[PDB]
Amino acid sequence: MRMILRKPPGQRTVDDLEIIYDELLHIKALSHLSTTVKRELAGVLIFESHAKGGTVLFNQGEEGTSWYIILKGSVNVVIYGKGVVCTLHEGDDFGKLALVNDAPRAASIVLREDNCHFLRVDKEDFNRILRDVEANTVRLKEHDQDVLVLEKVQKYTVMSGTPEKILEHFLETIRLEPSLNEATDSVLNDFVMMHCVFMPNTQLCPALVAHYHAQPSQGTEQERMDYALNNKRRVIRLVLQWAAMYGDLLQEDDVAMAFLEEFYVSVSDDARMMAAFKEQLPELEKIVRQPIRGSDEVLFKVYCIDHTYTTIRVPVAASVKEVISAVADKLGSGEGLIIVKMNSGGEKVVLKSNDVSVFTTLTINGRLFACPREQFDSLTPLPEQEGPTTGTVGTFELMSSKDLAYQMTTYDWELFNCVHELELIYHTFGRHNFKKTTANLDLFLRRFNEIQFWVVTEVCLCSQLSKRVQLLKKFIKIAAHCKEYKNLNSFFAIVMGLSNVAVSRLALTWEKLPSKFKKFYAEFESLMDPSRNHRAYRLTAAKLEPPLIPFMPLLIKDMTFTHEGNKTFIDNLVNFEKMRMIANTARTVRYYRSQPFNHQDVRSYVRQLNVIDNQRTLSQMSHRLEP
Amino acid sequence: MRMILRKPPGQRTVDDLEIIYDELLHIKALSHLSTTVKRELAGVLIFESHAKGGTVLFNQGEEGTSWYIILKGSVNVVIYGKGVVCTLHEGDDFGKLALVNDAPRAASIVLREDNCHFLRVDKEDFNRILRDVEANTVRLKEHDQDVLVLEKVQKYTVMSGTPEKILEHFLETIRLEPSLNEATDSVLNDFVMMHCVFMPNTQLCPALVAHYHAQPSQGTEQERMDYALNNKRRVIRLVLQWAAMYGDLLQEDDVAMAFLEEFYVSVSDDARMMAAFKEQLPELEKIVRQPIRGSDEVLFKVYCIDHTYTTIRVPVAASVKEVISAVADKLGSGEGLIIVKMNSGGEKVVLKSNDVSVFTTLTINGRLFACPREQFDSLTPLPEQEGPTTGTVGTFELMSSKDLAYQMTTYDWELFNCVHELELIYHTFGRHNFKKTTANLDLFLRRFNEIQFWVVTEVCLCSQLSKRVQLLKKFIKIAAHCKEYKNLNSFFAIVMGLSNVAVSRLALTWEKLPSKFKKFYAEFESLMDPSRNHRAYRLTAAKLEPPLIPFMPLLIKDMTFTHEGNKTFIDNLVNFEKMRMIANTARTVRYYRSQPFNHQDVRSYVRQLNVIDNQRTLSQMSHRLEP
Amino acid sequence: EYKLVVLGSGGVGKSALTVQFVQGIFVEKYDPTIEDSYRKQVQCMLEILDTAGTEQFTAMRDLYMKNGQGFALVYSITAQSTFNDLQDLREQILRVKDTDDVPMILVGNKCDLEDERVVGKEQGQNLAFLESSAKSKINVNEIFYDLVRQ
Amino acid sequence: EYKLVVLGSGGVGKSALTVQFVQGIFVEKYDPTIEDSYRKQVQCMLEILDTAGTEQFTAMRDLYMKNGQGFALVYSITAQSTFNDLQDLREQILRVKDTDDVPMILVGNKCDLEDERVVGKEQGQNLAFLESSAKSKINVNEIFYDLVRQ
Ligand SMILES: Nc1ncnc2c1ncn2[C@@H]1O[C@@H]2CO[P@](O)(=S)O[C@H]2[C@H]1O
Ligand SMILES: Nc1ncnc2c1ncn2[C@@H]1O[C@@H]2CO[P@](O)(=S)O[C@H]2[C@H]1O
Ligand SMILES: Nc1ncnc2c1ncn2[C@@H]1O[C@@H]2CO[P@](O)(=S)O[C@H]2[C@H]1O
Ligand SMILES: Nc1ncnc2c1ncn2[C@@H]1O[C@@H]2CO[P@](O)(=S)O[C@H]2[C@H]1O
Repeated sequence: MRMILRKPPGQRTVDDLEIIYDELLHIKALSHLSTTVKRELAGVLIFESHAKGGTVLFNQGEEGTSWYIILKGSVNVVIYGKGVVCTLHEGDDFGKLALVNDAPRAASIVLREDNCHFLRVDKEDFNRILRDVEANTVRLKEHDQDVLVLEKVQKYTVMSGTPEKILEHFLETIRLEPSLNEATDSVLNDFVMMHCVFMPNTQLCPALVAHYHAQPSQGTEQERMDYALNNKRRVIRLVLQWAAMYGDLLQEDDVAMAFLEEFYVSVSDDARMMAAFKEQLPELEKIVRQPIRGSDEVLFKVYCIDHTYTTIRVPVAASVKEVISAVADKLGSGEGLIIVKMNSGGEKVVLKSNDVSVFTTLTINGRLFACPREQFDSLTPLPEQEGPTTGTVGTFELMSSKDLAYQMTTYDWELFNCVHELELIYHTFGRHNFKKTTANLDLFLRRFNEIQFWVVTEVCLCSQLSKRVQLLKKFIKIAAHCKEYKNLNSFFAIVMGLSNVAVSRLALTWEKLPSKFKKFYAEFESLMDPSRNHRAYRLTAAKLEPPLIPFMPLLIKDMTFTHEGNKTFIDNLVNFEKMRMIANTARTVRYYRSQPFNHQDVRSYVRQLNVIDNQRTLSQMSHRLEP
Repeated sequence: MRMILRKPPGQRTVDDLEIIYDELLHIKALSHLSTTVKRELAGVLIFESHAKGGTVLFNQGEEGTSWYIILKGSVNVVIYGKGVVCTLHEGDDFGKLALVNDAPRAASIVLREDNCHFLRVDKEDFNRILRDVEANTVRLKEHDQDVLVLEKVQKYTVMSGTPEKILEHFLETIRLEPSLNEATDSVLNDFVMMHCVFMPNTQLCPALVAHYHAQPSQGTEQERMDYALNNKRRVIRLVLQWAAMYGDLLQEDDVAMAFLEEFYVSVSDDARMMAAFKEQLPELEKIVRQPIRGSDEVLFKVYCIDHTYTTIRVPVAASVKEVISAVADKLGSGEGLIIVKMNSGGEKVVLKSNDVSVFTTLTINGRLFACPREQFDSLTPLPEQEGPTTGTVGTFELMSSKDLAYQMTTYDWELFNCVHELELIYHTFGRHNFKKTTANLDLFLRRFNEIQFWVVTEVCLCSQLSKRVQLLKKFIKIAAHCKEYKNLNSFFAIVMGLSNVAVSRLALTWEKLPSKFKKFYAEFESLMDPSRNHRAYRLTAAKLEPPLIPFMPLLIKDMTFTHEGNKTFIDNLVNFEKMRMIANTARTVRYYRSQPFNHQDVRSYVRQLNVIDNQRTLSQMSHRLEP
Repeated sequence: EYKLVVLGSGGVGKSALTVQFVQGIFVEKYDPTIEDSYRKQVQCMLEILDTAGTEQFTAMRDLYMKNGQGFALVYSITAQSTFNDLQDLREQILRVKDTDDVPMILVGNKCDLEDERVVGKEQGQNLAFLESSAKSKINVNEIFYDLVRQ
Repeated sequence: EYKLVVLGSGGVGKSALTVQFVQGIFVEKYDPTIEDSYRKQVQCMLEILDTAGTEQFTAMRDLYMKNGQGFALVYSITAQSTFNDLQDLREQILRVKDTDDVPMILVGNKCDLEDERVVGKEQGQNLAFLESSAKSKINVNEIFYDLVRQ
């Protein structure tokens, strides 16, 4: 029987095969496989015996050439820097992951006892017989806990794991061959982008240093030297991707800046002494509207109930507690201030001490008040919040629809390119969790409302019915030119301004509009149909090519529901399936911005809008234009 | 936790779900399922407890509404007429087969001990979550042996089993609803056709009587009455299909005739007393060239070395031993006769005592000799075996190509319709295993050679080169008309006669043939290309519609390789996958014959061919026509 | 074809209610980017138009009010402010589609956590009423059932 | 593209050799009705044209002889008769394609069962030679390897 199972596959007789198959039926690791599959395996499965404990089946770093089932005895799973991470016993199988992913072995397998017996299936046989059938989740284990869960979604991809095991996984599977540059970077991108949620720099940077200096615990001197050299090239590659993701954001992180400076010293010393890193060392040497930074300082007015104010000077990323303390420095108080945002319509929100970088989250005409709690209900808005009382039609009427739309789109591109991809993550998971600003995202989001309220403001301040018909016409044209420049954000902002209750009320104005522009507008409006998850908008944006500005409210909605719809941790493990979903949404933005976009009076106008954002005021004005 | 698992699916909270999932990971029956699948099951799996041993989960015959996993305790699998067939323990699952096949439960499940706990998944949930993922072979067991193995090939179909368990399976799953007549019959057909190989009538008939009289061991009086009534309707249905498959062949089987006569008495008595079987009873009452039968008697000449002969009178299905004994009766001998077939070319084959119905397996001009073994090498053929020495061109030249082909096809249809489907099975698995004749198949197969040698004979007996060109032409036309009548068998027979070495030799005749008919023939010849498993022939026959006569040598080849390529038994179980493969080939024939096919001198000629089948003789004749 | 709208301030539990109704949290991954993300068959096909995440874009809620046939006004019974935020949304509904009556329900979400409770059943009752919990899956389906009935 | 032909009397083991080479008995089910039933890649694509089952149809063997480029003449070393049946097939090969030389091998099949043996290695050797076993899978691939070499 062992004789039979020792015979080369091609030397097994029909009755050998039959006898083998009947025995395969008593093996629990094959129990979920079909009859068809098990008779194929009868001709291909190898019996392997080894006498001595401490015998090595395979080593970490090697190519995956076999899948094994333990028949008798036990084995240690051994990992450089951790020793024996677990032990497998009679009935367990191992070695499938490397085979299927065409990845290096992530562990050595060492016989734990004398006289162990194995069933082994080699690679080409595994791939023809078992690849889409041996579909068990891969569950890597350390000290009797799951540490990495991978599944077929064709390779096994990471579904969940610990931060450390996920890092170890993404490090090891880096391919250094130049022909694979883009593929390797793509694979690393989810980790490099999303680690801030589950493995912040305080933990990641020491982990990277530890990995950089890792040494194998097995092999000849040359083998050990080569392993550790490629390990270091892999760590360097990851650091390069990590550094590139942050760009200028690294200055906000002292830990990360200190790590990278010291890492550069390590690599240049090692490059010299080991004569290595010829390509990677110069890459690393490089690294060692303009965007607002969290450490930039703001001069900000904070109001009292009597409408006097204090001017504070604090970092953009200051918390509400830091704002309160700065205000108290200047008012010389110990009388329990709260910070309240106040809208032009008198709507008030108390901020939490916890809230960070609140300055850019005010509405268009919002202000910040500091007051004792007893004053909350008596606060009243400032005249400056209430917006203009005279139109600007006389200015922009004399500007071409095309020039306006173009200058709008140019300014919109400066604002959109100022937003770092990481701000989308910080905004979604909550700013206080990172103590980072999303100032650039905040100001770009506010632009949508500014444009929208610009439309409503100018229509509602236009007393003459005739000129008001010409306004409606001109905005419809401005929108059409925005959509032509692929600025879908500012296009929907104008269309939605036109849809505002205060503007749609004006039958005498709409009735009088040439039905050419009535049809243009009715179509724009249908593009906003929320039906079947904004299918009309979705397909529209889908047809377009890279240099485009998407409909930003729907992007924020997508991100919100990705975060709320999905748990960050599953059984105390990072839910990496969620991480990829978030990272995909942010790479959509990267794609929109992957190609560049190709009259000082028009420029100045478009960039200095003054707007009414008090809906009550606008409706009152509307009602007296057309009762 | 039990509380949690007792809560209706829709009442489970997000943390209930998380807690449930972590526990699902400790359950071995779910171990081959994805993470995705197990979190879906977290919201759907029911915990079920029962206190008392002897509690019934479900009964045999009931609809499959749930799949179960045992968490604690054990259950008995109970079958009417067999008691407890096996016991399932902690970690085993059951109930999947009925659920997936939409079939009745084949067993009752009864708690074996006090306080058993189960995880249960109900049908609509099982089908949306687990149907194409819970793909484990179904292995039904009795006294610790597999008895039925079913797999997804979408339902689980029978792959292997014992004869009794296969019968039990096909009986139970009969659907009696008239709208399902054709579907029900189709499902039964493999068993009904192939049982002769694994469950002959000697075993099947008593099994059917036992099943007819089976009574349930559970239920109220009405439930028991209804179960046993439908059981009887199911047995009757199977008997009707079994009886129809045999038709007139039943007369050859005394056991089977006696069974059916007594079964008719049982059913008519029961019909009266139970007021049942109103439709089925009259159907059964009906049942209670012409084909040759195994019990028909032949007058057959058996030759001595001196070319005298004995005429014996024996059944068509007589064995060689019975032939020898009949010859010894008439020659008054005790001198150790052997039976040898002798061909016209002097080629000799000793027959085995075992061989049955050998008369129709002689070559066209073969004879049977009886002799002591010492005479074997000295036997010489009879003048009557050597065939005609003068042509018949003067007769059939005066017959239309169309009339000949039509009369050929008519005779071929009589011969082909004489072949019972079961003869194809007997011929494949070996006649002695059944002691049945394949006389009709034998004579139909010999017709292929007769037509072929007719061509060669007439060409080779035609001395005048000019008339021989006209012969070649006329056969090419006869073939074309055969192929038009969808008689592909006789078409290839003529084409292959024309390809015979003795005919293809005749360059002066072929050279002289109008290139119109040279092209016709070259095309016929390409249709015979063996390339890619006779693709040219295969696709040709595939396009044609029912009333057709296939190329019979390729049908026999297919059957041969199905039998030799595949084991009849796998782990001492019937290999039912092989059974279906054979049965498919025979239903192909049934399909070819499913529609009917739509000049006494031409008729007489076509049906009384005299032929040379001695290839040496034919080549000698050829060489003297054209040196 | 139906179109129900979820309204209320941030941090109330609108998105949780929406996902817990249309699919379920944790039993399945939730992809908000596909044609069927907010559609559920219930015998009626409902789309849930939810303002979670887009509260700062007032044009978004107006667009949904225009398309919405039923309305859920959700507050957190752990928050004062959110309850008081409710009068105005009710009013804005009547303005966008130019009507008199619109089917709607008042929802006191987060009812499971009562050691953090500051609003009472009474206040919401004074103010269709339901005390629900998206996470504890109390009254999730009921919310959207009532609105098809209205 | 190659085309090898298997010849010999019935009960010799031609069909077993053919299946054991192209796929294998019992490891996989054998379907003789598909385009690839007798084709195997070996770097060459072989079709095996086997006379098993059709020995009574002499036109079938002639058709295959016409298309065949290599030839296996198989006997059973448990049978006298089958060995003696071999001279004629060799001769018929030279006649159908009109030639002088054709690549071929002589095969003594069933070599594993020697308590039933009646033909010796010597007789076959006197008569390319191989003593094989289809069931014991001795020399199955070798047979068809030799013929591509010839
Ligand atoms: N094939 C193998 N791979 C890795 N370590 C091995 C091994 N065989 C033996 N060992 C030893 O086992 C030790 C376990 O702890 P380490 O610090 S990883 O160092 C390891 C080696 O010294
Ligand atoms: N924590 C862990 N890390 C790596 N491999 C592990 C592990 N726990 C178990 N293994 C098994 O050890 C095997 C080492 O080679 P692989 O092809 S990566 O497949 C691995 C798993 O089957
Ligand atoms: N649910 C159930 N189905 C079938 N038999 C049952 C049963 N519960 C108890 N039994 C009894 O168990 C007995 C086992 O042997 P039997 O001849 S099948 O008769 C059976 C019944 O008397
Ligand atoms: N010999 C056997 N016959 C029938 N059912 C059996 C069996 N051995 C085990 N079972 C199990 O008992 C269950 C009875 O209901 P099923 O849906 S047919 O599925 C069956 C199998 O899971």
